[PDB]
Amino acid sequence: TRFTEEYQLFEELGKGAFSVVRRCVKVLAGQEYAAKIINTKKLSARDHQKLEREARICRLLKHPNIVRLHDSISEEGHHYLIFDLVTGGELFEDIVAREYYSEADASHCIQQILEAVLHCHQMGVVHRNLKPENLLLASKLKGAAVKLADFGLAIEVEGEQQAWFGFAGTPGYLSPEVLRKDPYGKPVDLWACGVILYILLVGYPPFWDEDQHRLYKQIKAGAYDFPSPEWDTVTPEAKDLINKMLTINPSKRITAAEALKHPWISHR
Amino acid sequence: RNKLRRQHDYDTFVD
Ligand SMILES: Nc1ncnc2c1ncn2[C@@H]1O[C@H](COP(=O)(O)OP(=O)(O)OP(=O)(O)O)[C@@H](O)[C@H]1O
Ligand SMILES: [Mg+2]
Repeated sequence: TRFTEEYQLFEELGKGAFSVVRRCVKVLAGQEYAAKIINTKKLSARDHQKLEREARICRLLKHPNIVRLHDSISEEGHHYLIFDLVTGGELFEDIVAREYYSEADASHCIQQILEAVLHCHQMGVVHRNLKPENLLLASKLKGAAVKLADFGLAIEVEGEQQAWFGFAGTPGYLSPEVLRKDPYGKPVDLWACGVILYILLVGYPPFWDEDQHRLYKQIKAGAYDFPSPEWDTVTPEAKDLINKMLTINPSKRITAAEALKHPWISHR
Repeated sequence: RNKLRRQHDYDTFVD
């Protein structure tokens, strides 16, 4: 009963199958949080495992560019995952408002995303759901820190061991190996980084179709390009890092560590 | 022409 006692619920931030995220205040502390509220009334054994998995992964990850679990509280019929509140809104919103980022701004943004990803991978965590909606800005001030959020689809892996872990992710950001239904792991996250970096620089995605089956065909084939006019003044080094991220063969795809040493990120 | 749109996650194959 530690949640009902100490915390007051305010506005809804988002909604899932069996869950809700709401701003909350720890009343006696005068401090606000993001409460993920999971309804556990007659929850399946599998859905319990997925709650426990997310709790375990979120406790594991301590990094400036990853949302921080503050507490995990089991009450009768509800579970509470309390996270530090990030108030600058989604990277998605900021790209749409600004249209696109400068190469300097994009590099600084993608650098922080890669540090979050590197940390996850080093800790045996694959997110599987990287996209601008899942990256939160620390504030509305320019250059404010980016935080990886929403580990609801995250998996635990054993070192470099890969398997068919099942079909999960967001269409525009899905890796070819997930769509092919082939073994996968940490590299899926780097494919998504490539989609995000592409979006940062020109403000529209590399893969899009009204027909999902045609979208999947373009992703599986790596059928992206750099059309005029928006790509006309973009450096080849930016394109090079995107190409290495959007590599079909996950064995040959650039890693987080390798990406952070790419000149377009490190010589800067 | 390609557009930036919000998209929902899938936790299983959806045709
Ligand atoms: N610490 C936080 N501070 C502020 N907002 C947060 C925080 N953690 C999560 N959120 C918000 O909670 C919501 C999460 O629900 P959402 O449906 O977007 O999750 P998801 O697992 O990424 O699902 P989907 O795949 O549909 O995007 C988003 O609005 C996100 O911005
Ligand atoms: Mg989200």
